[PDB]
Amino acid sequence: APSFPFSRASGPEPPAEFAKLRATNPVSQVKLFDGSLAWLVTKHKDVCFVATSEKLSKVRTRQGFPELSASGKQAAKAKPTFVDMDPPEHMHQRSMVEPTFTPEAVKNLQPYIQRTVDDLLEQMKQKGCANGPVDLVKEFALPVPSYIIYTLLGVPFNDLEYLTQQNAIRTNGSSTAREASAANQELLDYLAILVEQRLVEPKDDIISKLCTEQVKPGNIDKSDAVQIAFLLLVAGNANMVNMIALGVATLAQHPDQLAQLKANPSLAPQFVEELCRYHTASALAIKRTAKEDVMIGDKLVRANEGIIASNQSANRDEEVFENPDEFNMNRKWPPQDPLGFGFGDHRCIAEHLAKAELTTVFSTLYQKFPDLKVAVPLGKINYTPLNRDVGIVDLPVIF
Ligand code: HEM
Repeated sequence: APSFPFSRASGPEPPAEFAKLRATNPVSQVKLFDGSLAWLVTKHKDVCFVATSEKLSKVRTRQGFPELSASGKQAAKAKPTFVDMDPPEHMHQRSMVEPTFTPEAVKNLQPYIQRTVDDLLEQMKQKGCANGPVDLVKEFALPVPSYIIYTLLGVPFNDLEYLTQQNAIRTNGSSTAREASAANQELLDYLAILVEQRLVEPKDDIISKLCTEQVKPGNIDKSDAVQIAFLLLVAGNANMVNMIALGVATLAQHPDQLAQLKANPSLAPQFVEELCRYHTASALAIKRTAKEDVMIGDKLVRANEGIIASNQSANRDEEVFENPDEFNMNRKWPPQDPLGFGFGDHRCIAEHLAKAELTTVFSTLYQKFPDLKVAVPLGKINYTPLNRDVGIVDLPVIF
């Protein structure tokens, strides 16, 4: 059994193993860092099955849960939030914060999302690039999602820049372990003060709704409100930054699709759909243990065995998406959902928000900067390390 996680074939590519597995051994065992085995599921139909089967559990205290690193094993000891819950606990807690993220709520947030993108783009223009390239990640891909989720949580405008930097430090490849852990606990300490403040005087933000609707009636405690707020911050922010940067690189890589998007910004939603299929920035979250025996394809997954369902692989499944390794914004979509945001009851709470942020970015960026260019050769883009989820660390641009 091969070691898992697998490394990407190159900067912008999935691991090479998945295509071969889909063709010749779609449900197979892999070896995790601790020597334990897990079942790896690679076909779209089977990933959806894993995502939805009530015979499977997300609870990390079940033996056989496929932790992929030493750090994950240690994080499993903590009081879980809804990301690691099964029904009925899962929706009992998730429903406390889903209102801000519904399709209708996100449609009403569109003018705010647009303003945030417009202001950061105008910022960038004022900075200018007269003295040379600027980093699109630091100047734009990082602050767009950061400012939005912090604002929705309740952070005031003057604190956004500092906290945006600190949250980046938590996941920056270059941070030492100490630096990332200090940033982590710093964010937590900050959120704990906001919860104290919003309990005494609520405002129009997610933390206030938690305080008023859940903490004060005793449904959860202050510490739970902090952890829920924290989960909303850290679960998706790095994914958003990576998807923005990857989208700019992808357009540069396929000039006539960029030309189409510039000529017709109304194409941004379909560009974003293709982007979230082709670049599956979160490929390791659909994990389970079997509560009881379950058959998947030609395999028996026994009780207390772990399962990893690769949505990245599913998004390249030739049986579902014709010419899956082709980036095509004009893709003819099948009835089966792309799985960039997962599937089933745990499907990304923020899927609609994330797509709206991305659509806003890709319908505005090249109207603002029609001559935006990556300022290094595309082959020299600094991607995340190959043993991680796909992403971009920094992206020099001119405009
Ligand atoms: C493009 C950006 C994003 C991508 C690709 C992404 C992807 C995902 C995926 C693959 C999952 C796993 C879903 C499953 O278990 O089937 C997930 C879960 C989740 N995401 Fe996102 N996400 C993004 C942005 C966000 C944002 C902006 C937030 C918060 C504001 C967020 C919050 C969450 C939460 C809380 C979960 C756990 C849901 C649950 O288990 O019930 N995500 N996301």
